[PDB]
Amino acid sequence: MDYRTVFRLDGACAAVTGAGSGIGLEICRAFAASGARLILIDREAAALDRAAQELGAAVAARIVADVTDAEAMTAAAAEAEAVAPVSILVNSAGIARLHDALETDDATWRQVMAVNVDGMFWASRAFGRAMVARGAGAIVNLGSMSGTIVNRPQFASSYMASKGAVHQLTRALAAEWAGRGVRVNALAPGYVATEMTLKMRERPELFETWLDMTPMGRCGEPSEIAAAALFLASPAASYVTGAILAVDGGYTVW
Amino acid sequence: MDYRTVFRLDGACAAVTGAGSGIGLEICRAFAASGARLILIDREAAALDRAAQELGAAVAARIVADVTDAEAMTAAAAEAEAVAPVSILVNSAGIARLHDALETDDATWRQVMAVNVDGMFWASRAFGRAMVARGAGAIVNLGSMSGTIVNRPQFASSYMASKGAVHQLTRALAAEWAGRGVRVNALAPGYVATEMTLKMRERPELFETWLDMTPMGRCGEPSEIAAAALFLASPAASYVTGAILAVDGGYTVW
Amino acid sequence: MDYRTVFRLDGACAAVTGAGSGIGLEICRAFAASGARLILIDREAAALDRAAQELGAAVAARIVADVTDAEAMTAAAAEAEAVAPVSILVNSAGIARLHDALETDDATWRQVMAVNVDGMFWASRAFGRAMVARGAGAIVNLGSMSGTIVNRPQFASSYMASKGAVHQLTRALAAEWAGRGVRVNALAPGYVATEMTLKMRERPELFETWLDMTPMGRCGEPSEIAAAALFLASPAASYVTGAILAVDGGYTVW
Amino acid sequence: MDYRTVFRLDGACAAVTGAGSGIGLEICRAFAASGARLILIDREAAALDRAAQELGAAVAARIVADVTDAEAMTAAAAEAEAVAPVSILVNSAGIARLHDALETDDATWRQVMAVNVDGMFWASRAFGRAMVARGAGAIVNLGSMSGTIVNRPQFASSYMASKGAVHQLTRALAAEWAGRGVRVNALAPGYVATEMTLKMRERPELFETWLDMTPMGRCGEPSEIAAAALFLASPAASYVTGAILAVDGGYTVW
Ligand SMILES: NC(=O)c1ccc[n+]([C@@H]2O[C@H](COP(=O)([O-])OP(=O)(O)OC[C@H]3O[C@@H](n4cnc5c(N)ncnc54)[C@H](O)[C@@H]3O)[C@@H](O)[C@H]2O)c1
Ligand SMILES: NC(=O)c1ccc[n+]([C@@H]2O[C@H](COP(=O)([O-])OP(=O)(O)OC[C@H]3O[C@@H](n4cnc5c(N)ncnc54)[C@H](O)[C@@H]3O)[C@@H](O)[C@H]2O)c1
Ligand SMILES: NC(=O)c1ccc[n+]([C@@H]2O[C@H](COP(=O)([O-])OP(=O)(O)OC[C@H]3O[C@@H](n4cnc5c(N)ncnc54)[C@H](O)[C@@H]3O)[C@@H](O)[C@H]2O)c1
Ligand SMILES: NC(=O)c1ccc[n+]([C@@H]2O[C@H](COP(=O)([O-])OP(=O)(O)OC[C@H]3O[C@@H](n4cnc5c(N)ncnc54)[C@H](O)[C@@H]3O)[C@@H](O)[C@H]2O)c1
Ligand SMILES: [Mg+2]
Ligand SMILES: [Mg+2]
Repeated sequence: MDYRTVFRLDGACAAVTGAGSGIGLEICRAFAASGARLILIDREAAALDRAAQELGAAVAARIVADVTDAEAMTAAAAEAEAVAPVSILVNSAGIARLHDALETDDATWRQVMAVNVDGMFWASRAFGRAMVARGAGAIVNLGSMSGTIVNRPQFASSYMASKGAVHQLTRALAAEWAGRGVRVNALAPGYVATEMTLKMRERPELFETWLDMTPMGRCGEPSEIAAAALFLASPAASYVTGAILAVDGGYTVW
Repeated sequence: MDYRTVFRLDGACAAVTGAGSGIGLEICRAFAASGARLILIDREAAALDRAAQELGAAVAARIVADVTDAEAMTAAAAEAEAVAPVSILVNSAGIARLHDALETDDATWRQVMAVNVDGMFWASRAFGRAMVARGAGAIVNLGSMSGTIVNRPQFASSYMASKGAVHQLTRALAAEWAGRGVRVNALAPGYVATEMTLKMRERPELFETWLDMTPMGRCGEPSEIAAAALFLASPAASYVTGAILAVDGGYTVW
Repeated sequence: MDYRTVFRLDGACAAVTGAGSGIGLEICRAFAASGARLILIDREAAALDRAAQELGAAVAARIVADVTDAEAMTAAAAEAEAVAPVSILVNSAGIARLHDALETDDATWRQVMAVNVDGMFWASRAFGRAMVARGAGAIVNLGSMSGTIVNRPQFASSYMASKGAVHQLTRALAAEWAGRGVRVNALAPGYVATEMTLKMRERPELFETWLDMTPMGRCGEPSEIAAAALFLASPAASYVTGAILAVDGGYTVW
Repeated sequence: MDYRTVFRLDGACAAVTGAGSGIGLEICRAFAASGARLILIDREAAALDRAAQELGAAVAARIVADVTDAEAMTAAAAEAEAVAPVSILVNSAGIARLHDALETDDATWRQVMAVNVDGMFWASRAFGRAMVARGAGAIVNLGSMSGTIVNRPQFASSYMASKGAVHQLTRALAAEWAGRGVRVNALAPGYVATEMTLKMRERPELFETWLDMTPMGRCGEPSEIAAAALFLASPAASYVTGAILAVDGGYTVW
């Protein structure tokens, strides 16, 4: 094996949903440093305009699209594939909403499940079709430790349910496409210091518990999550499929 | 503890969704034999009437309702509570649809998720409200080995994803309601001989593999799932919450 | 199915290691109340003096033996079989030792693995032989949440390693004996109030953290564990083999 | 982050047990290519001859030792520390023996556990001591899919139990040493083409099942396991501790 290039993505084109912020943006930085071209996908146009400057020439296309709109995902894949064959997909678009179960508005349950699960399936179906047609591809889904355990003390049962579905969706597609050369894996991060968690990290009644139940005693930085996505997306992970990789500072060990 | 009676349900009233058929109907038989009175809930009115007739005096109410209708679930729990305090809920209503991921109509993905996950949350919120107000209750969710592994050879990614979300919804409500006396657990059955599976069991190209992949070499009967549901719904399981109990003939061992 | 007898053990003889204290003793009480006669196995004679005096006529034999002595297990099964066919085995003999990993003496590691893993294999091979020949049997092993997660704040790496081995021992024998009618399952309890934990529960610096990290906010009672073992040993669990059943007040859900 | 260098091991010294063959030897190749110096540890002096002549100046020391000999592992860590600080430990020494449970002699069970579990503890205690003192290190343990599921059709209950202990030993040391900067993770490979499996791969009555039950339809190459071990040993895995990373071609997805 050539280990000095096994983690690189030279020649590849990767689509990333949720590319305008947070983990998804950091994954774009990791993938551009590793030689990939990028299809940036996000619902928020101004975030894509910022990303595309921090990324420059690695950027092959910039597609404003809602992952919950199935037809917009199938259009996004066809737009991307006219630019370059897309061999990597990262599903990072996702949302998290706090709600107590007995006081849950129906729309909040529905929205969290639509972005985190349904939109991951529309994007994986859209982009996975040409990968299956080529007989090669790699998908990396953003699961969570919340697909394995339940967070404390805050409540958000739609988020835990949505991430249990992401982990099984990952595994389902891994099994169905394994014979067709497309690997599908998920990260299960612990708390990460981004745009999704900053409001809760400013309430000591949550944050002190979150650190106390992490053996490493800190949140992860986005780059620690992006380095693991780069491993799963690269040829170094060529025998890894259907895996749920904990990247959580030990949270799920206790 | 009086082991003589710890598995009984005398004086309890249990609500069962999916009570008209299959596992749900057999759990109603088991619960009535254990002393419970019953709230039967099912979308199919003839199957409900036929269950209500068979169960006789054990039936406290018969409610024709769709679990995907959150308003209908809230109304069903108000109707039930007017008859008797409901201290057990079994969410057995569920559907399975075969589909190849790249040939998936959108409506199939959506409706499997609506029944299997959203309906379970609507019903659990609706009936759990009075359990939490009373400081006591037990919920048994029908998960599946498909929430832990992926079936073979047939494809149904929406079913796998739905059952991952069932297992984590179970756990999320177990965590949220632990301190107010409501236990929430899931069964994860292997193949069971019900109407859900009958067409597929009639296809040797499926069924031979099913039996070859089960260490016990046979498909479970509904009574073998209902006995495990009775365990989890009874006081014998008073320290069991958030558990996913495999009842699969060993399928998930291999 | 007759649900009113499906959890009973009438006519059975159950061998229970660790019968002199704690969970094993309470399992003896539960199985006697369920119609079984008992083979009490413990290396503490004085504890078998007390347990036999309480259990009275349910006792078919009392055997002072060390489960780490393979030859004494093979002889114990032959001594039991001479009195009655043993159709249930409960492996509850076990020890826990607190130790810093880097300063562990070789003897502590070896002691804990010998009792908790090797002894469970020697007893299972010894008692399982005649079960396999009869085509019928049930074995219940005492795993732990410590086979799934790692306890805090106290360290006991040999205990965690031994309970990971218990869980996979259980599943290995469930797979190998499934076609010959012997089911093998494990309980994975959370903290239980027995002599194994009494002086640890008297150290606030441990006990406060144990309760804080259990969603139900209390230790389990030995009867709560014994009811779950009675489920697994009974015909109600006829479709359950290779399962690891958490009985932990929700500890592994967080 | 500089993703260009985050997978490198420049300046590091890694000790590898089982370096003489298979996965351990391929990990030494991958580690040498990534800038590390190596401490080769194996019981086989003729295998060490071959490995050392290939790896050349990458070798800081070669030590003929049995990992089951606790004193030899303590002496190896001292010998290695006198050459360079050891900041990475790979526990790859391991054995597999086929045995039916009821025909198992006691010495087979003991020695599989002694190499696979006890020797991993002795080696991690010995080498881990200097890492914890420095407040930095990474350990990668060779677990297996056999710590999660049970192989078929061949029986080897001691191997399954040993690998369950490996996964929980990994997690216990990750929790105990997380505050001291030492990460501890395990790989859980599917079948890999090495000398451990050569005889079984040459038996169609095993091998056809192994391929049939792997979604990828092939065994893994040692390099595919070494690249994963390099990920976990490197700073790219800086937020990964106590993880069990499946590298199994999808085996554990079904
Ligand atoms: N931050 C964490 O602690 C953490 C922990 C574990 C898992 N995760 C998961 O990682 C993923 C990314 O999290 P993040 O912290 O980067 O979040 P973020 O809020 O910083 O970024 C999410 C991005 O997704 C986009 N997005 C949201 N909904 C969309 C939609 N319907 N269509 C298209 N784009 C959409 C947003 O515009 C945004 O740019 C999510 O799935 C999240 O659940 C985050
Ligand atoms: N049969 C199996 O092999 C198996 C295995 C594992 C898990 N399960 C799960 O167990 C549960 C019961 O399965 P089963 O085999 O008894 O199925 P079944 O088809 O025999 O019974 C399902 C019942 O649910 C009712 N139902 C369906 N959708 C509904 C809705 N929207 N609102 C109200 N009622 C509705 C149906 O009318 C029917 O009476 C399901 O969640 C299923 O996924 C079944
Ligand atoms: N108490 C708990 O919190 C807890 C939690 C989870 C799992 N467990 C497990 O449950 C099992 C029973 O625990 P417990 O709380 O009843 O412990 P206990 O200490 O109260 O009882 C253990 C019994 O096993 C006997 N025993 C110990 N080593 C033996 C050997 N070598 N040979 C024969 N007999 C031996 C002891 O003499 C004693 O009577 C153990 O495997 C333990 O690890 C306990
Ligand atoms: N090959 C596979 O399919 C596979 C699959 C999953 C996990 N594993 C695990 O990966 C590890 C390496 O396996 P492999 O395929 O490279 O095996 P291998 O047999 O090719 O190499 C094992 C090496 O360990 C050495 N060794 C054995 N016992 C020892 C002892 N007591 N002290 C010192 N050295 C000793 C051997 O001499 C040999 O050089 C083992 O833990 C194995 O269980 C292997
Ligand atoms: Mg936990
Ligand atoms: Mg499997």
